[PDB]
Amino acid sequence: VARRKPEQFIQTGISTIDVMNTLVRGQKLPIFSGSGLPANEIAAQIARQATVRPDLSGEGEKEEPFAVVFAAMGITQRELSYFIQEFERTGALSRSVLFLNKADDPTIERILTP
Amino acid sequence: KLEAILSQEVEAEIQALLQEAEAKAEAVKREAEEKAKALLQARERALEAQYRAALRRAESAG
Repeated sequence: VARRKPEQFIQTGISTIDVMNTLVRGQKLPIFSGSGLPANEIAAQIARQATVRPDLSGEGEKEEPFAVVFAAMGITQRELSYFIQEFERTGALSRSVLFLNKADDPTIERILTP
Repeated sequence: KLEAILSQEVEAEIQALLQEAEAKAEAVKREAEEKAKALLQARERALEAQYRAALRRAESAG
């Protein structure tokens, strides 16, 4: 009863998933991926692309900051380093925190991570 | 005379040709200027991208 309706939106730097289908305020949108396909890359790809644009509504990105809080688990040795690569590329790691429990870090720690 | 007919027949083709060929030498001069123009516009766009990105990188580092 302390929860209100969506009334704002975010922009992930893409076309089809922000024009044709607006990713709104506090939306829970799952991305069903396959197997034999790299989930992980197509993820972080959209990391740097995503910088919000509520410009057109009359609000800044100072009243909508770009904070990436990431919690994976059971990720490969390449992929876990390929993640940090994207971030360290261009400035976006002094406004975000990573957490990512390696596939060689115990199954007990998996759960609490989030 | 038949010959007074014929001289009007060359002077007729040889003006159409030379207007067609100054309507290609105009068209090319336009499309090339608008080309040259757009290839420096695109040059403008690139420079911004590469400077906006760069300043952010060097800020985050510091």
